[PDB]
Amino acid sequence: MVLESTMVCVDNSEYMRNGDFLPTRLQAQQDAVNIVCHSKTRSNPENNVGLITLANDCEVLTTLTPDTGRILSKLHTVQPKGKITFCTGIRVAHLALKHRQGKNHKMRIIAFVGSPVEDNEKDLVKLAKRLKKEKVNVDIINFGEEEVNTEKLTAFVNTLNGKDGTGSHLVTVPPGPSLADALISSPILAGEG
Amino acid sequence: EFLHAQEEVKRIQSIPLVIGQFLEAVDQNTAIVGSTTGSNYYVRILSTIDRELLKPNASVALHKHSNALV
Amino acid sequence: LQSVGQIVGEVLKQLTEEKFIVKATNGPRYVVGCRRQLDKSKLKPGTRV
Amino acid sequence: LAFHQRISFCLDIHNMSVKAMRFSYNKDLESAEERREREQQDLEFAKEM
Amino acid sequence: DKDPILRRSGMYTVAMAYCGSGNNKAIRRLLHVAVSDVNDDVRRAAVESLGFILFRTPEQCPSVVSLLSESYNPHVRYGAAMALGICCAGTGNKEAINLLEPMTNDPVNYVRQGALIASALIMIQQTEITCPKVNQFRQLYSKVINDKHDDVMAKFGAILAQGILDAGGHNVTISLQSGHTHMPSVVGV
Amino acid sequence: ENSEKIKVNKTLPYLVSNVIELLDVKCAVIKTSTRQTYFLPVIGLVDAEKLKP
Amino acid sequence: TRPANHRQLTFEEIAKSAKITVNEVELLVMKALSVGLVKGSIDEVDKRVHMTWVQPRVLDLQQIKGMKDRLEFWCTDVKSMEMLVEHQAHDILT
Amino acid sequence: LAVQKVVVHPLVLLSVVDHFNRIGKVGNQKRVVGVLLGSWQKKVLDVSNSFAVPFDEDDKDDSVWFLDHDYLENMYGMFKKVNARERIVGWYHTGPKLHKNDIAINELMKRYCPNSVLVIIDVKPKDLGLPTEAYISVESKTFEHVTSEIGAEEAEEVGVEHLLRDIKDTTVGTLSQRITNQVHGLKGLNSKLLDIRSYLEKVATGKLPINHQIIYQLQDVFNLLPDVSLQEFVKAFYLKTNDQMVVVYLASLIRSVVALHNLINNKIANRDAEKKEGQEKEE
Amino acid sequence: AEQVYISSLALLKMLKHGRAGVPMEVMGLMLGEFVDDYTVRVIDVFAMPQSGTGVSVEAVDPVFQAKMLDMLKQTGRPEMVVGWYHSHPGFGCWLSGVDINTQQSFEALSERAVAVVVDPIQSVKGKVVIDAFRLIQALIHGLNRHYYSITINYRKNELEQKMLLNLHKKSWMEGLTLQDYSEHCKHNESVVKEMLELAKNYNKAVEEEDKMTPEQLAIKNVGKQDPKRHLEEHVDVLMTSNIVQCLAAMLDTVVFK
Repeated sequence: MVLESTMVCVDNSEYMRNGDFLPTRLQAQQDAVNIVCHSKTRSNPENNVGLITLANDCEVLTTLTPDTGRILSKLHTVQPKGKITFCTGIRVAHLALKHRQGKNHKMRIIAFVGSPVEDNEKDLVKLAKRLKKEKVNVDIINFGEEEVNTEKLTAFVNTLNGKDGTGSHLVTVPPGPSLADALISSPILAGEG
Repeated sequence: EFLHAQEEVKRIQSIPLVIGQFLEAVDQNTAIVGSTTGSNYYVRILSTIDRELLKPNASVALHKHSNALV
Repeated sequence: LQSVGQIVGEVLKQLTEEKFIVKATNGPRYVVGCRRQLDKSKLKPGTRV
Repeated sequence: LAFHQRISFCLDIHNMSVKAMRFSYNKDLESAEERREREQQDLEFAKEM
Repeated sequence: DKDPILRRSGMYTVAMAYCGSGNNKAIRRLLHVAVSDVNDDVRRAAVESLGFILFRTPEQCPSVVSLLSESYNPHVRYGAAMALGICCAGTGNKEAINLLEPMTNDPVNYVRQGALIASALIMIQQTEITCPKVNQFRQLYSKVINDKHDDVMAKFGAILAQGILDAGGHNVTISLQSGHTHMPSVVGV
Repeated sequence: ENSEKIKVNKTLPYLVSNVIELLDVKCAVIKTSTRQTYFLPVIGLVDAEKLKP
Repeated sequence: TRPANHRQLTFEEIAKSAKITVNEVELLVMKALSVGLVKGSIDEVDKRVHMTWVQPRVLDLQQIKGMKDRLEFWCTDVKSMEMLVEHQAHDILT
Repeated sequence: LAVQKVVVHPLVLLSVVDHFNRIGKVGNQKRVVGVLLGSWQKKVLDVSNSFAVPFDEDDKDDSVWFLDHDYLENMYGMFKKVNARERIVGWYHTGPKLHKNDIAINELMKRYCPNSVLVIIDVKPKDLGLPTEAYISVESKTFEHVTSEIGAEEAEEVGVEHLLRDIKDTTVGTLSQRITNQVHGLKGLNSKLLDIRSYLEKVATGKLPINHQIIYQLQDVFNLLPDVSLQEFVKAFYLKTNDQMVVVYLASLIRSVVALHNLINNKIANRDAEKKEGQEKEE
Repeated sequence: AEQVYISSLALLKMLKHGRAGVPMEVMGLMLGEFVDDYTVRVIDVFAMPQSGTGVSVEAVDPVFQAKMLDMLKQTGRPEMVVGWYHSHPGFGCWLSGVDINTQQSFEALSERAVAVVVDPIQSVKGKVVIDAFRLIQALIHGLNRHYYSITINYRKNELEQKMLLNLHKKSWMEGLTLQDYSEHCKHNESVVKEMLELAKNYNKAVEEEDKMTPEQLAIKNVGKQDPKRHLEEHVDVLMTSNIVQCLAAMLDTVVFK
């Protein structure tokens, strides 16, 4: 299936600080990641993903790899109540994918929305542009307040997207459990990958 | 170049040589030293050998097979 | 098997930090240097090496 | 000044003597062919051995 | 040019440009070039190409190379052989010749090999007590040609320089701007 | 195992050497029948016990 | 202000400048030193104060100008000096 | 802990260069980055080895950046397996001068080393020598500038000499060298003075903020200015120069004697020579 | 006619690793490209870890190797393994038979792979000793029998050199620096004094040797220290050292003001 590089964007943030379904959102993020990434490395071996933190101190929380070293890396915490670096984080995740290893790997990004999502539409779409320019696959994990939607995230997946999975596919996470069951639907996983 | 040939020959000195004591010098650019191995030969002295410093029996640096006074 | 003997000697003295005057424990004297992590400080007169 | 003037004198006396002194100048050629051959022969012998 | 190659051909270029008539400055440049180049072959070359712009006067060429005759370097001493061997190829001057005979003993066979050649390039038709030296020179080859301890550098030129003297049933000569130039004469060189 | 061992061991030339110090810092020096001391850091084929001066 | 090469004072000058009767003047100077403000010495016999150097504070725009002009002068020295030392000794260069 | 003089081997230079032209990184809008291994322990820093680090800047005017930590901790120990004695010290960017995220990322390297240093290799060389410049970060937290050198270890002595041979200086002696080093210094001076000059202009124009900390130091430069063809100095120099004359009046002089003696010897060789030659001309 | 071109960074990394390993014949690998049948270019090198034993076939570490390979891929240094360096410190440049077998293990990988022997210790400051060649002093080992020599050159850049020039340069604040005077005076007072005692020596050698030859001469001067090279050499220090110090001041006084 997949030969492309991915990035995992985790907000550990006003949502992740706060359990959206067992045990915390931030924790709910975790095994969902491995779940995802497993299927990602099951999509193909060599399928690579990044992991990065934005908030008031955006940074990679592990990068490049293809196996457990992420699951290793992700193992430790983050600032739990933190804030949006998304744009920056994404813009990092973009540059991340600019160095993605052994290319012919397309660019992909997977993004947890644990933040109220402060950004501007043009910047957002400049990203979306830059992505589509860079030709990044972009799928987002969002359970926001309300959710984060009727917003950038909604325009964005559209704005990135000429072709779906060559650019963007969205899922905005709903309240309750069954994440792996939920997202089994969304083209965060399966479908076009 | 004059500085080259002088420096290039530096290899002659090397590092793992066989110390010898100075004995006598037949004349210009020559002498008989002692080998710690017991040999005692007529050997050749490198133009560099800041001679003046060649009493009557010096502990001396010996090339091995070129076997001459370093 | 490939592994191999190692000459023995006492340091007669230390000419330079790396330059050494050592009389082969099995014969005559030689000008030789050190290795690296051997401890140029430890190498001392009459030290069997 | 007196010192300066003097130095120029010693120099000149050293320059003129280096340009004049500098003049049986011939009969030059170290190395050799006969000996070289001998050396070669020796080397060959060694190789054979 | 950084690269010898361009510098290298430069002399040859300078030759084919200024070959025959000496352009001093050219020569002057060629000299200083050979003087000023690290790479020896270039110098060697540069020395070689001299005898082209130095063709028309083989005269001083021995006196000319009489410097480069005597030099630390073989290539220099190598490039010597040709140009002079070239300048007098169609000409005389055992004087010029005899300068090279020491070079024929320069330890590098490749040197003498050149010297071997250089001589014969001159020596055709000139032989036999007209030039007594040819006997040795010939025999020298044979000597070398006999010698196992002389290289296939050495014997190479020797056999060739022999064959040189004997080219065209030994009855033929070597001529170039001896009167007007002919480039084809040059070319083989 | 057998192969190289025969080549190295098969060498019937044997220069007997009287052991001296059996340093266990697996090291051990020996003086040859040629009266030559060589510190071998690989006692090689020969158990410690086998070892002693 | 009394600079560059012109820093010296009588005791009278400081007296009138500070409106301090001149006995203290040397107490004032000595204390000016012990706080690090001034460096320098006192010669009583002749009642002078040679002030090696004075702590610098700050300035505005205009005061910079003098600085650029001063630098220009001490640039001219070099250019001239450096450019004037090559001629005699052109035979030494590498 | 606190260190003063920084030493650098030429292999980090050539290495970093080959990183530059290896990776085709434009010298206009882009730089090269790698890390540095050596000895940080004592109060100097001996740099020896280096290796290239893949990293990205954020478009123009980078707000963020990326450096691969996994690449580091994967390579590092793969160097440890070679020479264990070379410890990870700090990083370098070949970009002319410093930048913005520099001070940010040094803080990053404090994870993989202790003190952490940053030097800048000049890949253009179009300026004068010392293409390197050495920096650390102290509190605030800016980069202190440090002195550097190019210190050839034996191996690099051998290497640089075999190569640069075809470019080195051929004049040795001592006089030519010194008198050269000077003029080289004079050129240096004139440069620094420019710098301060037109800057202060930018102070009066280039929206000069203030920097009351620089101006203080300029003043202190003036206050340190030796004046004064004073009756004091005029004597000092004078009394000193004469001492130099006495030494010179001896060296030059006696030296001349040595040439003279040598000349005499030559005349001896000639005289004896013509005697024997003219002798032989008989038969 | 066949040749290799060894880039500068390669050669310096080479000599460094070699000189660092004394005296256990290290080893590493060579990265480059084969231009034609007449050329091999080596642009890069990386170092291979040590082992309880000297260089040999298994000394090559596959894990390490590829682990380095990809790592370099990320940096765009992609290039074949064209040869393998090595060092024979003190023993000159040649292949032992054990060197040979390994060289074969690099033949079956690529038929044009070469062996490079470096010799750290002897390698003088002048012409660095280096040797590259491949199979079929050194003649004892069959230089031409089992194997055969090749030739070497160095790919260069006008800048590379320019960095290296500053190698034996000075500092910045240098040129204007005036060594401690008082201390200097000792050199002239102490140096001149030491010469004084020599002055008489030169006198005695002229009044003596004045009536001899060169063979008799070697007996005199191989023994002791003629005062000739002492006065001339000694004057060297006073001359230039004094001139630099005199000159330095002349500039500081006028310039610095």
